[PDB]
Amino acid sequence: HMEAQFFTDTGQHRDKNEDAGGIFYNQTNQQLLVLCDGMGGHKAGEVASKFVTDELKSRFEAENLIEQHQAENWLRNNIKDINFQLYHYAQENAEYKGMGTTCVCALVFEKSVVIANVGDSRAYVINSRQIEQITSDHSFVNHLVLTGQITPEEAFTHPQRNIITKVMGTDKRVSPDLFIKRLNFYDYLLLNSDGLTDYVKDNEIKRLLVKEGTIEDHGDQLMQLALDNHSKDNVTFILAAIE
Ligand SMILES: [Mg+2]
Ligand SMILES: [Mg+2]
Ligand SMILES: [Mn+2]
Ligand SMILES: [Mn+2]
Ligand SMILES: [Mn+2]
Ligand SMILES: [Mn+2]
Repeated sequence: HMEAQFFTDTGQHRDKNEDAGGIFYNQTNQQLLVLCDGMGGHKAGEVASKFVTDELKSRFEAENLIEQHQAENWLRNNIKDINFQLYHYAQENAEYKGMGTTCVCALVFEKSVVIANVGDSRAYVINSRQIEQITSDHSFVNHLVLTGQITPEEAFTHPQRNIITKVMGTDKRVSPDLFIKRLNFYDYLLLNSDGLTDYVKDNEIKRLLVKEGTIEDHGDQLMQLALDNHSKDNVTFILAAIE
């Protein structure tokens, strides 16, 4: 397990905190990091994000041992099952119909992490020289950037810049992206909701983390930075020190 801490803030302009997440432990004290961004533009985003977080917590705490070679399959199969359960929960309740959430999560191992991603929450590794975004945003503007219809700078001003193209809960099927990243020579793992990186640039995160300070020091500084940049969203992240 890593030294890790969860940080969240409703922010200024939101009725609810619809982000969710946590740091969970199974029966042999292996660590799972979870972050979910419930959709603000649909009903009941906090129900969706807390549903997925609660399911991952309960499923993981029920396990004895998931070794590294088992982890991609465990994450893929549980995300698909949770997506299925969330979809039908929303379909059975008119006040929840259409709800959904992103999810980024990470199973921690000695020298590596296994990450699953659905949506436009992110995972990064950071060291003194670089910050690498491991995940790829499932967002409509990322689609527009990859098809070369807009530049990445326009994405910050585009009228549909909040639309996401893969989400938990809105269809009975989902296909998460899985990543395996070696941790050697990195200093930090960061999982975050778009409330952070829609407003704080990658080099700003790197500059903050490369200074001395504890995980709690850095996370409070990073939250204050997102707020100083006038984030209009819930802001959530897990910061973990590699080691
Ligand atoms: Mg809402
Ligand atoms: Mg280093
Ligand atoms: Mn949200
Ligand atoms: Mn977004
Ligand atoms: Mn958000
Ligand atoms: Mn530091």
